[PDB]
Amino acid sequence: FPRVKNWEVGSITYDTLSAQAQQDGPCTPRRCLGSLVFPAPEQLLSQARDFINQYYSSIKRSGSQAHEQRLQEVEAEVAATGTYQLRESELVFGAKQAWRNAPRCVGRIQWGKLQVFDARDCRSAQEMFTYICNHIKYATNRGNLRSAITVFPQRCPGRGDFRIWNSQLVRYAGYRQQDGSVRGDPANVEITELCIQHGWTPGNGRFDVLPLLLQAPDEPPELFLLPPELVLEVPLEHPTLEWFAALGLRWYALPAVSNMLLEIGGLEFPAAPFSGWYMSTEIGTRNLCDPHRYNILEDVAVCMDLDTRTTSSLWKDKAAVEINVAVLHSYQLAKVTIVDHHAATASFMKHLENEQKARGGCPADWAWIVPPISGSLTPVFHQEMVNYFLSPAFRYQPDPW
Amino acid sequence: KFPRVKNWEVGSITYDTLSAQAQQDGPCTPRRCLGSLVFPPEQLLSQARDFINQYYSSIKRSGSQAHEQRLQEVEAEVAATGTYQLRESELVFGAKQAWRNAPRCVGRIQWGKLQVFDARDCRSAQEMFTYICNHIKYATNRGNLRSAITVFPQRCPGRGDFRIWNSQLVRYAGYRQQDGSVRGDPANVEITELCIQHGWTPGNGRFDVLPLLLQAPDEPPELFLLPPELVLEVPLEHPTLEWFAALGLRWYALPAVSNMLLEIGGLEFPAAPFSGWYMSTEIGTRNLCDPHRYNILEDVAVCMDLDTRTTSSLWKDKAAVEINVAVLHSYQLAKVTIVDHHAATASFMKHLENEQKARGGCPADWAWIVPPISGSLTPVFHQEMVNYFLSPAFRYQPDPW
Ligand code: HEM
Ligand code: HEM
Ligand SMILES: Nc1cccc(CCCCNCc2cccc(OCc3ccc4ccc(N)nc4c3)c2)n1
Ligand SMILES: Nc1cccc(CCCCNCc2cccc(OCc3ccc4ccc(N)nc4c3)c2)n1
Ligand SMILES: [Cl-]
Ligand SMILES: [Cl-]
Ligand SMILES: [Gd]
Ligand SMILES: [Gd]
Ligand SMILES: [Gd]
Ligand SMILES: [Zn+2]
Repeated sequence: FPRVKNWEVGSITYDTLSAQAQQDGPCTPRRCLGSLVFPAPEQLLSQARDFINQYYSSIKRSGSQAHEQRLQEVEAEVAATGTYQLRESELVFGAKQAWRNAPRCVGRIQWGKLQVFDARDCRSAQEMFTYICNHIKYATNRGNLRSAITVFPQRCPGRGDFRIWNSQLVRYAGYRQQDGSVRGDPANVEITELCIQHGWTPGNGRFDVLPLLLQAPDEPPELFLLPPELVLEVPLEHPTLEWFAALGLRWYALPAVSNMLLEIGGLEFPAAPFSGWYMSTEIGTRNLCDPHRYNILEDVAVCMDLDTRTTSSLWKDKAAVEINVAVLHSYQLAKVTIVDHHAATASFMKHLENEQKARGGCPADWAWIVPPISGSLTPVFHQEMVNYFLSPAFRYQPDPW
Repeated sequence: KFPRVKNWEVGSITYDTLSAQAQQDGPCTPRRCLGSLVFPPEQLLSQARDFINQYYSSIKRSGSQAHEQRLQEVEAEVAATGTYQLRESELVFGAKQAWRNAPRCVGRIQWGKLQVFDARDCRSAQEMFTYICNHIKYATNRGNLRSAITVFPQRCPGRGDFRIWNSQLVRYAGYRQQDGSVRGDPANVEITELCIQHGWTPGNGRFDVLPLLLQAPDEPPELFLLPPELVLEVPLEHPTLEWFAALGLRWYALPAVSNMLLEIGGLEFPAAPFSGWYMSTEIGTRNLCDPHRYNILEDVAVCMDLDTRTTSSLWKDKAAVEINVAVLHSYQLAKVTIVDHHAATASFMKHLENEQKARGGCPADWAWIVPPISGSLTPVFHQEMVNYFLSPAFRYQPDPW
């Protein structure tokens, strides 16, 4: 059992939960690949068995009446149909566990508070769009955001998958410019080109909300525009740099990842978008300051009258800090939920202690948990972590085009 | 079997073929990644043959003349004595490779410029002290720092080791109190207590340079006071915050690690202090601002009149950036070599590119290469890395008690 030290305090724990790691990661004794972004009924049966055991553990009913019945029921259904169906309560438990198990998520202190929308009856792309609009409306909640996931029908033989082609429900377009540059968000150039290819009339702003490409089984994707009043946005201003408003920057309230696969007990849900609320560094540091994103850092530093000709003035650090200040200030001003990296990392430390007592460990990806500014100022920097894969899980999947 | 390595800022892809050469096994398995953890008779000929092979290919002399000749004398030396002596060029070459191979060092663009002092004929704590004093004065060079390593005698059976008991050549004292808490450097507390326990006269202050505890083979260690004119220190002040200097903060010029074990061609040098020059975040961010180190972040924020009542004011980030500004400013004002984390990381990217051409890859520890402030503002944040152990190497080693 790996020993895990906290260097700020001297605390030591052992991660016995990693021993239960089923699926394997990319590291070996030869070489660590931890920093890489992207690392048969009988095997269906073992994953289902393990999940049913997890569920009956959670309802304090392991080895009971209901428990063995469900095990036999699932087996019989796998033998008879090649697959099986989750009960509603098992689905809710599985979606929360998938969040709880996600090693790159710093917000997991919230894992138990997740609104699960059961869309497993969804029949079409048009119904899919309706469900998604209701997810966005519920989750946004006029700025008082609520964690939620909508679960569309599982993958099954004989039918194609439900897929949301967009990587998030709200994304800004990225238009390859006249002179080779990108207007808008360069992360979204491909999906922008897919929307235009599918009949979307593009805009030419920097913050144009993209339409949804929604794929029903064995159907080409269909284009659906989000009603503007559903997509809550926050104009960015700075509490003391009044010229900051003139940059014309905005961001959207609702982070809703829509391209990941949800796995529960061997069943796969290729379409199960989930949403929380932002941590300010995601917007202020990554989305706005990455050289390959909006890349505003030099423009801000220049307007701040910093000396950008030498790196040792720390003009980059100073401009990034104020961009994060602006993000927090603007979201608070707009009354839209947001958490800063200090509050977020501190609550993740409480999560780790909770999980050590609950399960004997917690899978965590240090490189993703530690925030992208002010790393060692947060408590998670000084916390060793063990990364491993537990199921139920959220997993990357290939793009459907 | 050749790990694909992507840079996410630029889109570029490489393959680490060097990873195939990994000798010692890391802590990672396919079921769990332990990359974030700080600390995870004729087999001598195997690592000796291998090292001699490296040396001769590096001078473009594989399979010719002195190579086979030198292959035989090491064979003869081990058959006749159970070990062997390195030629001076090999000791030099091996020292540079251990540096080049250190996966946690962001300064390795400098690896080819290293001054190697050969103390293999050393034999007494008094003899070491003069060596360590040559080094320090050579390395410091009146503030124009030069990289350097002194190699004390290798380890042999039947005889105790040369060991430097301090973790660095320069360390500030840490004194416990009538109430537990520490005046000075909390990280050194323990060696401070050993130094006193061997007859040192403890000062009272927050920046008392500790004496050296030098251990000759099979002897208790002797205390050695360093000449105060030999230990170059930098009083910390801030370009525009005139009160910063009044906080009385200082740091020393020479970072010289003195507790690691140099391994070359199966040979083990438990006393081999190496020194470079500081990256400003090592002092400004970790040494001064870690909660378990000098922990000055709050004192600076009070002086800056910052709103320390709410985390979302980012007062910690603001205070931290100014402390790093102070470090860079003070070191430059004193003309003591220092490198900021932007310059340092940009040079490492250049090092990765060189190493890709030269050896086909580079073992790199993402968690230690990315700086502790402004992580994603530096290019190494967006660079995938492969971590693995190559030899020659610097390795951690137990404390000699
Ligand atoms: C409630 C507030 C939440 C916060 C503050 C939060 C925060 C974060 C952050 C900062 C990341 C890293 C993103 C990046 O750097 O690219 C992340 C990743 C992730 N989060 Fe959370 N999250 C929240 C809610 C949720 C919910 C509700 C779910 C699912 C039910 C979830 C699942 C995940 C997953 C799967 C990842 C990994 C994404 C990837 O690998 O690309 N999070 N989260
Ligand atoms: C010349 C300028 C140099 C710079 C700017 C530099 C910078 C750094 C930094 C920032 C670290 C991270 C340590 C930490 O975060 O506590 C590090 C680690 C390390 N450096 Fe370098 N270094 C330099 C020279 C050298 C030299 C000359 C050697 C050996 C010959 C060396 C070998 C190492 C090793 C082995 C580590 C890992 C130490 C550990 O794990 O504690 N470095 N360096
Ligand atoms: N509030 C909330 C609530 C719910 C969910 C989320 C997460 C938003 C997730 C968006 N997923 C974007 C993404 C995916 C893959 C790679 C990305 O960038 C590449 C990259 C390269 C190197 C890295 C090194 C360290 C590190 N930590 N990240 C890296 C990312 C972005 N947020
Ligand atoms: N200029 C230069 C030049 C040459 C050499 C150096 C290195 C200075 C070494 C001082 N240090 C050594 C050390 C050893 C072990 C632990 C340490 O700290 C604890 C800790 C815990 C978690 C971490 C997670 C990530 C990360 N990056 N570091 C961590 C450090 C320090 N410097
Ligand atoms: Cl985002
Ligand atoms: Cl240091
Ligand atoms: Gd102003
Ligand atoms: Gd402008
Ligand atoms: Gd004042
Ligand atoms: Zn690993």
